[PDB]
Amino acid sequence: RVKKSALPDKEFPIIETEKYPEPPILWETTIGAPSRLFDRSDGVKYV
Amino acid sequence: FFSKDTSVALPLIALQYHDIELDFRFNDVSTIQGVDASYTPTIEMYIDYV
Amino acid sequence: PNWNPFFNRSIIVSGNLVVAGGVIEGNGGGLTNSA
Amino acid sequence: QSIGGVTPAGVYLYSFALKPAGRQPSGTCNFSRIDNATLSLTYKTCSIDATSPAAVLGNTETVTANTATLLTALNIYAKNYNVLRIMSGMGGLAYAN
Amino acid sequence: GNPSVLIPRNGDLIKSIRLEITLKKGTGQSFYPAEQLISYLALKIGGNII
Amino acid sequence: FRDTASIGFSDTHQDEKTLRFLKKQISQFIKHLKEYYPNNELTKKLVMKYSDVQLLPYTKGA
Amino acid sequence: GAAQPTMSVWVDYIFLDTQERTRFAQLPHEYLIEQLQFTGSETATPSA
Amino acid sequence: GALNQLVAVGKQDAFITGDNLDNSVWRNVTKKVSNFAMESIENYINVNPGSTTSIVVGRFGDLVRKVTLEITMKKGSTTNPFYPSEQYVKYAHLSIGGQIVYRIDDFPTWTRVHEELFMDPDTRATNQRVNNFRPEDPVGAIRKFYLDIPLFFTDDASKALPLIALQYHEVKLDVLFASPGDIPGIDASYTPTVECYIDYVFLDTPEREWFARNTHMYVIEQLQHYNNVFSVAAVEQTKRLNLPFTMPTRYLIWLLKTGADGVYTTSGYPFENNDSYAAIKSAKLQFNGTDRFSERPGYYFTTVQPQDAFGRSPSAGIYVYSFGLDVTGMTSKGALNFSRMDNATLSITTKAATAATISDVYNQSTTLASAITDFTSIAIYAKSFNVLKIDYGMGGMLFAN
Amino acid sequence: AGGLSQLVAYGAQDVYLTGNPQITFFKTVYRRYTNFAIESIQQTINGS
Amino acid sequence: PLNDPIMIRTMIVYGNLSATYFTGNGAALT
Repeated sequence: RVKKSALPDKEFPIIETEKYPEPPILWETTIGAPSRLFDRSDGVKYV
Repeated sequence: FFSKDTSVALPLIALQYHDIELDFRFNDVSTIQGVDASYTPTIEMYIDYV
Repeated sequence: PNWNPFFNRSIIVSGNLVVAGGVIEGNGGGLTNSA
Repeated sequence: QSIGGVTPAGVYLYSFALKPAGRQPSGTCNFSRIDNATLSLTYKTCSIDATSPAAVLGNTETVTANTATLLTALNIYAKNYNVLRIMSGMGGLAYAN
Repeated sequence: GNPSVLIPRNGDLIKSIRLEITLKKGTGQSFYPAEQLISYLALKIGGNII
Repeated sequence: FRDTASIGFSDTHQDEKTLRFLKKQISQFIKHLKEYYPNNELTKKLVMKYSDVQLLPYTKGA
Repeated sequence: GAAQPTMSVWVDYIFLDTQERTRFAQLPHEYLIEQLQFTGSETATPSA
Repeated sequence: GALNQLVAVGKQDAFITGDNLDNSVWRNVTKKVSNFAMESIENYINVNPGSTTSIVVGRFGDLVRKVTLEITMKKGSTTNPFYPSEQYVKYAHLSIGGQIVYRIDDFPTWTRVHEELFMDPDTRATNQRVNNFRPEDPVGAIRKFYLDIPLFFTDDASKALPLIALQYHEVKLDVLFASPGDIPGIDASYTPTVECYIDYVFLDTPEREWFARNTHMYVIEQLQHYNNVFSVAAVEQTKRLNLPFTMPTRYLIWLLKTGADGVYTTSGYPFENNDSYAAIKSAKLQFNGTDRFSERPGYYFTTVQPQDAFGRSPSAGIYVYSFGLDVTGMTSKGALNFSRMDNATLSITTKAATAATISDVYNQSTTLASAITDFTSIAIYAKSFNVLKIDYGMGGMLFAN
Repeated sequence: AGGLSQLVAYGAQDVYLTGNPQITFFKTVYRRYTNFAIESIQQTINGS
Repeated sequence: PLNDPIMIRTMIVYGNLSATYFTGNGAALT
């Protein structure tokens, strides 16, 4: 039995041991393109 | 813990293999010393997504 | 802790003042309290 | 003309399609290219006493029963096309709005 | 028994969760009912309480 | 919730045919008394009796 | 006046140490398990 | 749903959307500070028989931030006291190396101003909870009050007294307690017990060594006090008061008092927000004979200047004008240098002391209660800048005053 | 006015509906059939 | 704020009180 100050307080590395057979994919989602706004730039200035 | 500050919002997209579960418990409505009624409260949760 | 305890002085009321329980004071006022 | 069925009173249809009940596209109104669309309604005069059959069953198309003023909710439904694109286990609608 | 929620993937980050409770007045005069109807709340990541 | 990578369909590993399963296996080996064969050639019996797979790479860019 | 029951299901979870959970996640497994089969039927027995 | 907000974008958004670099509000850019410890080490106080007692800050740590002066007293009357902990303290002079560097003169007056000007409803109400005791408690009840002395280094930890860097001399403050039996009105022939608890910060060796060895220069505030006699009559009298102040200041506060109690208005009560009980009709500041602005009404100084300077307005009788645009933060943003201008003047016009029974027959805008004739003095406070240099174990002021 | 207000309302969403048409609904070509005729002829019934 | 003047279970006031109307039981002086 060792005094508290010398005990580990690091917990189990559950992130590193799982080893999922299929590595991560970027969870992209979409509501499509707002096509009613095509060829309607708001960057056009008066001259 | 993540609602204290915008910036430490839960990076749900970054947690692709296991999900986030919030468990909690309710008192019978009658428990409150000043309880108002034997009325089943409607209880519904909203989550703010970024 | 604010407004839930009592007051210092000089409460001005633009409306009614309603109590349940009892009121501990007495003075001239409306039509009664003067006979 | 459009579906070949019986629509009860108080339900109205205007189609842009030859066969709106079908799946094969047969004519559409693309409201993503219309800046301003309105539906203009004209209401009947609700002067007939609902409790008197002599008037409820005895009048013209321009009038209806006084209890009709309770039909205050206007529900306008639009049915359109979109494209659902699915690739590599993920998908979503091709066009927004 | 003990309720819980799974957070659905309706966005990239979770910034806040709040719970909507609807109930009635019945002369009792109670303080913060919304809080006193709940006895326990925890959040766990992958079954691990944090 | 967990971006669950496989379909997890009821037909993942199971074989639901019938005892016709054995008729096919009989045709691969013996005339009629099939009873003794798996006790002598179990290795071939096990290798030739299970299912196959397909590859879905599900790549990610950056 | 009979009360409705309150129900809860307890599940015993095993946490494995470092080498075995790492291996379990990656290696194939075979378990020998037991099924229960059942269909109902009916009887008829005379008194005499 | 909300994703529509991100697709329906264009050039107009270019002025609010950031670059691809980590300037977003998420993916937090974590800041970290070194490890430290803090301790509240009690200070012994020498006997205070209605006289000065010296509180000496010993080297029991590296930095000291705040001084808590605790007084235990009992109520001797049915009158509810008004900040009895601050009324008991009459002044506190802070010296470094034997040189006086900060003074709080007419102490209950400055701290009531300080509390109304600087403390928010929760901090203000709390400061009252540890200094006032006003339930209808019996006479003779004993309570301890916890009064924080508003010294220049208490507002932000980073300006805490760099004591580890002052190896050749100490720092002390002389606190005097004039009397329990004069103004509080709650005396019970009881000598209050006074204790002082101060904090220390302890830093680890990397910063402790750097800090104790390197030269430091702290920009600090100093409090300057002036008072004069300020009577008010039944006619609109004026006063032209010299302002004997030095050094750049961020603001100045002046108030009229009945120096018998903590009351700055004719109401006879604290915290009156009705200008009908306040004397000043208008005022202007003047420097070397030239006017800084057109005369503004008295109410302007009690309710408008405070909005830009503090985000908080005191009760009537307390008048403030600022020179900077922020007077509570640490960064100096505008100040007027009273050491370069030779003649600083405060010009006050008062209202006529002709009114009575104010709730019924108060005149319109040029009068106040005649009870103002019982006012005796005006006090003026200002916060000036100076520099505390610490070099080779000795500290002091660059600009002597 | 009229249908023209809908016809000109051509957008990106229509490439999946009208772009590169294969058909029209107003020019039907019917397929020709082998010439045949239908006749009703009565049969007899054996037995009572 | 000073716009929901509703109290529960306690009250005492030092100074005078001013109001339009009133209600409650009576244990009053004079």
